[PDB]
Amino acid sequence: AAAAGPEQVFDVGPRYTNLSYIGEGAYGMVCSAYDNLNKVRVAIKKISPFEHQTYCQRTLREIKILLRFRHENIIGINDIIRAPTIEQMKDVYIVQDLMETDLYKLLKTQHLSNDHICYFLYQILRGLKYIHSANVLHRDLKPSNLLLNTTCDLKICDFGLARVADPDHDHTGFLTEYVATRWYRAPEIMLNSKGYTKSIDIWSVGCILAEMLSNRPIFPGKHYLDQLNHILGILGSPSQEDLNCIINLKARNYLLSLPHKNKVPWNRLFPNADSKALDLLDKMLTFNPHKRIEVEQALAHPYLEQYYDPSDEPIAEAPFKFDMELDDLPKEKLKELIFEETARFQP
Repeated sequence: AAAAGPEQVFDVGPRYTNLSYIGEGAYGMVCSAYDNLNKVRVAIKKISPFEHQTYCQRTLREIKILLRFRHENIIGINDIIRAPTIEQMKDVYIVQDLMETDLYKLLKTQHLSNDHICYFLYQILRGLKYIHSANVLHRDLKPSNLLLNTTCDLKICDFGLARVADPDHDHTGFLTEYVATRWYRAPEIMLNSKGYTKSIDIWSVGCILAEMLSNRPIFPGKHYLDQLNHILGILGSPSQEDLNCIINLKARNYLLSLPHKNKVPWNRLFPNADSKALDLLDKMLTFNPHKRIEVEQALAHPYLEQYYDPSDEPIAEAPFKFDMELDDLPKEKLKELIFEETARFQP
């Protein structure tokens, strides 16, 4: 009579009973379980990250942010289970609210009414307003990072690529490599941006809105440059004014080498869509990042007027800041920090 386990080792102690296997995404296994102290069901992710410094970094980054954020539309951490000492710590179990599906799975099977689209978009932007008010960027918004329950409450998860906004350090070269999901990448990422400003998240929300309207990705590039050619195929060739903002010579001259394309109007792509939804889509999917709509303006758009209420759309109490920088640290110091962050949940 000892440690529990389906398929392998999943020891989660006095509190959590009645496990059932759910899947294995990026790094570690997921299971449901019965929280005895609160008498609800919950999700538990086993993370085993100490053997690769990249997983350690995403794990700490995420733990710090989620512990400080407190918002209805952002996933919480209810509990963290690890060994009592640093030498015995090989795994970490993260306990979160159980959510029945996500938007990726939902869009594979269901078509959405206009009321569902409106309300889902509202909740995304309400969550995003809070994230942006703390000066944080998500950077990997996509349908599988939007979790849903059976009553249609929406929560944003997966802050593994999140960063503090830093517009003064956004510029980079043409064709610089990028880690986030290709189909939801803003055009400036392939041209001149590292993705350190708020406008990259708004682009991704734009993509998600199009996907909710039609059940398929709007810019399904097969590789790094094909992504850019999908975008230009719909939005058309950028104007002189927009081109003059791109100082980077290699990017500008690539863009000048392409044949002229006219904008495809949105109502040709989405003939059943509400007219106000297409007007918002258009302001989100703007080629120039500086003319792209901000989160507060999107919330105040007519499409969302039955929900918009700024007194019920909280902002963070203070801006978020990493004291010390996680990109320049070895896997042994990271382990020790994960240990320290997770101390408050120890009996």
